[PDB]
Amino acid sequence: SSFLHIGDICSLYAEGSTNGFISTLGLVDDRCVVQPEAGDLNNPPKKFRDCLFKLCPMNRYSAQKQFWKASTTDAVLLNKLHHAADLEKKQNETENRKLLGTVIQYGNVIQLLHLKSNKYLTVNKRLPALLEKNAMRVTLDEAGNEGSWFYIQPFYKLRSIGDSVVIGDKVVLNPVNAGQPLHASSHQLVDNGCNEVNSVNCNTSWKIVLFMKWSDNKDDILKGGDVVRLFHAEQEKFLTCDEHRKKQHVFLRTTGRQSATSATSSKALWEVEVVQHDPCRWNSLFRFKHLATGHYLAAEVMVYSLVSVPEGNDISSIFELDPVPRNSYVRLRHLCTNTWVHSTNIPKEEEKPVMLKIGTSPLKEDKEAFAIVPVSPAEVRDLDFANDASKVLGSIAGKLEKGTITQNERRSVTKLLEDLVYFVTGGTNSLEVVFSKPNRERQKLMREQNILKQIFKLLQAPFRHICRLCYRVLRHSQQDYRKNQEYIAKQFGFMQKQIGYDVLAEDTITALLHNNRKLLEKHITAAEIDTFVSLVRKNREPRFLDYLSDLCVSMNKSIPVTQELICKAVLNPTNADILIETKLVLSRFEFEGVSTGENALEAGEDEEEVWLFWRDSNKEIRSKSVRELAQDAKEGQKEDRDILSYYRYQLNLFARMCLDRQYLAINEISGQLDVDLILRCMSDENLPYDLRASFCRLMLHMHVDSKDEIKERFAQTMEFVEEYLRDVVCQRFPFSDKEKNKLTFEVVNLARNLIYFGFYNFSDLLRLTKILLAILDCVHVPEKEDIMVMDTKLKIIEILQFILNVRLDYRISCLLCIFKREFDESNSQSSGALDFEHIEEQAEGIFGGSEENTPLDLDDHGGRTFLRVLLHLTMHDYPPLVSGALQLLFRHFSQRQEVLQAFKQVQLLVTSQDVDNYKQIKQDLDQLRSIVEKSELWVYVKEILIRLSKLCVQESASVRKSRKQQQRLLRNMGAHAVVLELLQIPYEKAEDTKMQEIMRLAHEFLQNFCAGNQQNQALLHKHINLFLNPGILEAVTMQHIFMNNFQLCSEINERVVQHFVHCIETHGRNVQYIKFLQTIVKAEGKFIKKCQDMVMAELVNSGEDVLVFYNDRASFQTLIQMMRSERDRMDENSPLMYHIHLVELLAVCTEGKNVYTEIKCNSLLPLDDIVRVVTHEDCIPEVKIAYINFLNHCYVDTEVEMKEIYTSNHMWKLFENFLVDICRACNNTSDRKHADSILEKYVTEIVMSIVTTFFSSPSRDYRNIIERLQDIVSALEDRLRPLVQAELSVLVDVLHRPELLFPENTDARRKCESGGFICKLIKHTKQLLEENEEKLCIKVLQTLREMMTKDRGMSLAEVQCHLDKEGASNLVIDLIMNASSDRVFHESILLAIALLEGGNTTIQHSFFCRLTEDKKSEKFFKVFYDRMKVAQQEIKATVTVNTSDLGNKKKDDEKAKDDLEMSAVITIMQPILRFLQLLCENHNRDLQNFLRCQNNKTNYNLVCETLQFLDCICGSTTGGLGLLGLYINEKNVALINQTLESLTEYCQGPCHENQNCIATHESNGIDIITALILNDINPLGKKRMDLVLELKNNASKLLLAIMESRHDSENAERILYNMRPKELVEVIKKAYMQGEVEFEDGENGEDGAASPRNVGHNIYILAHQLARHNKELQTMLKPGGQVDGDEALEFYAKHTAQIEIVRLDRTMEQIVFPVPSICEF
Ligand SMILES: O=P(O)(O)O[C@@H]1[C@H](O)[C@H](O)[C@@H](OP(=O)(O)O)[C@H](OP(=O)(O)O)[C@H]1O
Repeated sequence: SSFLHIGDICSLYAEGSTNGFISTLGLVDDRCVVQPEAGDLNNPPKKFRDCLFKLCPMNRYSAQKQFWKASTTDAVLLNKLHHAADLEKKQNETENRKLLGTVIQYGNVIQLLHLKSNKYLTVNKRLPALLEKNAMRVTLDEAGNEGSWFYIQPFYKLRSIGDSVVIGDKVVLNPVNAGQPLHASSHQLVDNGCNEVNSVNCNTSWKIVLFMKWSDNKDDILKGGDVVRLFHAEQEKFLTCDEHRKKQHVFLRTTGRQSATSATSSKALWEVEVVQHDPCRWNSLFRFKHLATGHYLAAEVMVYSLVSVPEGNDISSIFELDPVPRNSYVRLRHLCTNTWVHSTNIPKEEEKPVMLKIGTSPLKEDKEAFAIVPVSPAEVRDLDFANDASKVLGSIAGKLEKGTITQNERRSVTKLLEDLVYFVTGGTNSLEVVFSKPNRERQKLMREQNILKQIFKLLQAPFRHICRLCYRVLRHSQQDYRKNQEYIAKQFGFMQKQIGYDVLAEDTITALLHNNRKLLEKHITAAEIDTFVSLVRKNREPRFLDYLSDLCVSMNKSIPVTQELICKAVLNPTNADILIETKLVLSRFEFEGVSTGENALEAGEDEEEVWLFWRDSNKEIRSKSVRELAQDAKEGQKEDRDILSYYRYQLNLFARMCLDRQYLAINEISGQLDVDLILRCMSDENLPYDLRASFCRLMLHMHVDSKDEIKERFAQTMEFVEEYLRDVVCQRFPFSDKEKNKLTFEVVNLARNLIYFGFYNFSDLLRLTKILLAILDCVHVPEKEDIMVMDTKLKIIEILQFILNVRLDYRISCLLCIFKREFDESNSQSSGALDFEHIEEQAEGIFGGSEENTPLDLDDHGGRTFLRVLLHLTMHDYPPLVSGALQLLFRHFSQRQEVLQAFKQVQLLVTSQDVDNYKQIKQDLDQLRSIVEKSELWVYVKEILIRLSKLCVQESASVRKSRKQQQRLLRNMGAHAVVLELLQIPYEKAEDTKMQEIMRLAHEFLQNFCAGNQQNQALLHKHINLFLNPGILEAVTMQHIFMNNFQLCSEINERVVQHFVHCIETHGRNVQYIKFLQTIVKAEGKFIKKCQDMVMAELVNSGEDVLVFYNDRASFQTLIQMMRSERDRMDENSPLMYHIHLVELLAVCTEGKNVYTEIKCNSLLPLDDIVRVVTHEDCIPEVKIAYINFLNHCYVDTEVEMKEIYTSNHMWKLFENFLVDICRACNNTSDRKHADSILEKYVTEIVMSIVTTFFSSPSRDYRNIIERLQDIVSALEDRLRPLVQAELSVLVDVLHRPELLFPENTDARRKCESGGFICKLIKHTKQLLEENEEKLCIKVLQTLREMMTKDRGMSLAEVQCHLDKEGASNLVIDLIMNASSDRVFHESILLAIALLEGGNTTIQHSFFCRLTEDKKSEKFFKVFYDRMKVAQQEIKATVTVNTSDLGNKKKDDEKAKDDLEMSAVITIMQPILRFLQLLCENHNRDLQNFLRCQNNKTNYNLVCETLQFLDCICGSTTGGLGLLGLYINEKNVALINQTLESLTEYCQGPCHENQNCIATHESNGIDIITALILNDINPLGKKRMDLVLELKNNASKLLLAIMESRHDSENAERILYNMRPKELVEVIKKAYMQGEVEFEDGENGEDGAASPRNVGHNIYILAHQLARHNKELQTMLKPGGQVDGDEALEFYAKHTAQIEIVRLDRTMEQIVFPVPSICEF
């Protein structure tokens, strides 16, 4: 019949004197029970997921119960023991898998696993039970033990031992050794109707109720009870059920992350109800229970909308799935209602909301697919184990709140309070802890499952282990977790009082201090004072006092501090002596120098207390430098001495990072520095890991080659250094080097810092470097060893910091001017005009940096407004001291009550290097989003909204990459949501008003049109509108309101934009723009008419932005018939210089009326209206309303037939399109343009384009100057000459391995060779920094020179050697980064990789070989490159193809005036292009094997984009090619041919599906391909000579590759493209006659054969088409026969053509028949 098996999943129903299913009290409490009234057989229980067990085989518990005697002092023997405990724990797994399915026999020895708990049921032999006294305690242990073994032996003798166990059977589970058999009790429990199961001989029998067979393949199958989220495929939004308005509602949630599948919220899951008959285990339906609350899903009252239902039994809650597999992405439908869910966009009371509202729909959409994402059971158990907590505190906090709690409770809750600290740290902290590292997912759970709510709700009203036992948990939960932190500082109005309650509560604050910061200080104020008065009174050793001290950090701290000094000067007494003054202290230090106790013990307290707080003073002195007098440091001890000279330096010269000079100068030298820069750089900058840096050291060891009164302290210094050296003769830096290093540490910063504040411009502070070289070098130079390395580690930042500093900018200043020796003219050894007087004025500016506001005497008067010199030389080439200008800058961030700000400040506004400076400007960026948040809280003392603005624009007029850098997820939606939060209500009347500019400088999306403002939907998604109807509103901000709208929602790419240019204002808008806005503007400014005509432009412009996007799936049909009729109304205006930017914007708005309108017209007179308008114009030169009015006459003259429907006649429109086109020299004699060839030209190929349409109709300055020149001549000469030598040395590295072999001859087996591949693994790790910069780029250089060894001087074993030694796999893993970084080098980056690989495809394969392996890790990254062309593609074609298509001069030939400087611009344009191109070349040079070409089962792998892209420049070119200029344009040709060879290496495999898919997916590209060659070049010349040899050698090879096969389908699509027989025979008689008739070509040209191995490739292609068909027999007759002289020069082919195929044994598995091989003498 039907048995049980290992891996079946069932439930047990007791039937002794008590009946029931066994079950747990949760994941907190580990007790077993049977709640008898919860459920019987007929009426299954409610929460039956807690009464399922899996039959597990018998577990091996030998070496784990031995490792369970952690009696052992040895470490290596506990490691053996546990290793065993582990290996057994597993060997268990393995065997038990094997025992899966196996029929249990009675008296087999089976354990019974608790699923929801996952714990094993266990008898604990050696105990009493809790509720029954004699019975052994039965509990749920996680891992199991021998007392988890239970003979499944029979109860009633209906079956016996041996017999297989049937489903249902009643048995005695009898512990194997743990004694008495299982027995469900008769005693209920204290807190719950539930009985405690215990091990006692009793007459209890167990009914074996099977749940889910062992046939539960998972994770493989969604089977009932699985837990999954239901992602939205389109809305990239999980499905989520919460309360809004105390009301349970379901919703997709909007996430602010940058990865929609990480916005995981416990509130976002669902449990699967594969409906059955009996409650038991792809075609039936399924029900969904909201995991969190317990309710089920249903769509009730679009006909239906998903929302929550409280019991899962009614038939609404019943759904079905549509394409069962895990992680399936299904389309579901509602059963009781037959509707296919469907998402809306309507959300409520909030500002920028998230809970999106969901219905269903009788119509099967396609995009509405849900990913059946499966969730971690462990995750699962997390939520469970947390709920548990929530309720435990639910009872206890509800039970110690209105009274007392028992002693049993405390014991458990504290326990808990323990267990938590345990979970939330991912199992690290606990107690004598060791580490404490937080866990993000579980913290989050704390918040969203209202654990937190409970705790607080628990404290509220002995505590020694509650709070700040609690406050330790919290100290935890907030850690590093910003989101949570914004709680632990505020949480906290308590936790300061509670921060008193615990000597254990200081920790709270301190964690704070470190991570937490800014908001703490606030609530304390002088509260602190009580605590420190208190603490200084109560913390004697002041330890708590002290941790209060090291709590000091950040600038804002110093104040309360000093006041304390006051009370602390109050506190000064100490009853003890610290004295001598030289004498008795040096004694107290000998006395402490004895290791003594008591006395010598106590001492330490003070020292500590001092060093920390003292340093607590930052760059704060005076009151510290006052506080710091005698600068004594003989017994310097631990940097006391040091921190003291440190404050004593805060008292003298703030080193302002001089950096005096500028100009091309700098760069040359950096080159000189060479790699070491790098070396040092990477070591410190990177080699966070000591090693790497260590290396750059190997680099070093190789290298080898109040000024006075401060000095004094110094001398003391250079000694302690030299000292720190001989100690460096001390190699062992063991432990000593805590001390000594520590000491050194401050020192060095210091000393570093030292050199810095006291360097001087002569050989000397320099020679002090020499002794440094010795220092650095003499500076020599796992498990516990990491903690320790810490030191050597800081020992780096500085050693390099140090090393760097000097090394860096210090290194090399003199050489600069020193070579002052003279040039051309007459000797002059150093033996922007007066740059010294605006940098000595600018020193008056450093000087300026110094000051403060209390010097009432010097503050306003003397300094005054230097800005003028600034304003005067804003125009002048930035000086080097502009960062130092910025110095001046930084300060002002403090405030601005005074008004004088603006003046000096505006000098800063005065600048002429926005791009370069602005990138620097972002620095405030956070500070700034303040200044626009503050500057915006008082705008729509004045200089922070205006200077916050000027900042805005100088950025806003900046690089696309600039536009990109706004990245205002942190925080646009808040400079908008907040900037609006006050600026929407607030609008300024004309003419001064400012909300439209700081908002407006932002949307410069390439200065029009509607592209690159994707960010706008969400930010603009989430807002409060502007005003309407009765009444009126405030000027400026409205106008502002309309256009900005356009800019947010003008994306031509998303259908929102129609509903957008419609949502809110819509068609209705038109009406209110008939009257009453003049009234508002009248009232609105003295120049009211200015506000009312800007309203006319706004009201005219709804076409313009994303106008392609406005129309769309259905925009125009809605406004069909109303809006044009409505438009005549505003047909008349005047005085419009402004309003004629509203007739040029009412000539681009008026341009947006009739383009996309093919079939919605039934109205009149529009034409006459426009025409009269263009005639009635006055004012500015026509050129613009003749390009707005000429642009009109073309857009109107093309359509031909639709406009003639539009009116009786357009006869005034060709004497106006022929007066607008005939014209004069401006229209009289302005004489202002000099690219005529380009004008008349783009005009005449635009007039050739127009022709086509019609048929488809329906003393000192000399110093500055001679300097500039010798700089140019020198620069050219020099710069040009040296870099090659530097590239050769850069090549020196490439030796690489052998290099480590020579000199570093590395004995006892050291690792000289193979220095590349690890430096490698290294740098790959290195890009984790957002900025890789020239470091990266310089690498790039050294690789293409790795190509240099074989060229720049075996290569493929170097290509294949890196290959070998960490090769290919890395770089690949890498290039992905080139999105953000490398963007401007990733191009460079690409070229370099490709060279060293190519021609050595073998090593490459090794590459791939490796690569595929990451099948998943591999397949996603795919879609990329694709969209980088693709992306590069559609648009890229557009940009320069069409302006180029109007080509030059399209006016006949026998002041060439060919537009000047064309080549530089196309290079620029073809920058991003060029990226894409070099791409092509690489793509070609790796191809080889088929699976390679096969584009492994990637995520988005459609070669299609290439065709599109190819197709893209092709785009419009069905006939003999008329892009011409674009076709006759150069950069195009290289890009292509490479595409033809890469593409050519793809269909070269001749994949039947390859050749078949292409043309299809391009469904055009192909055809074009065909069309060019039968009009192969009209423009002859060098330019045309290359258009032929490409046009036919690439076409030849490519054509060939696509067609080297047999089917029938893949031939037709290309043929129909050509009048092929005639296009190919008169192109083979016009290329073979054009190419044949000359015969002066170069001979034996390995190189080119063009019109004949081509024209012959014609004859070859034709030859290859004759396999089947009848049409091809047709075009086939002519070579096939003929005496004709053209069929006899064609005969001159067929015989002088090979015209014969080569024999094929067949490659791969005996398959394809044949293909020709040239041999046509
Ligand atoms: O940038 P940070 O400081 O890492 O902070 C995260 C950022 O705000 C994410 O947008 C947010 O996800 P959502 O937008 O989906 O909330 C995430 O929340 P989470 O931690 O709750 O996922 C934050 O932790």
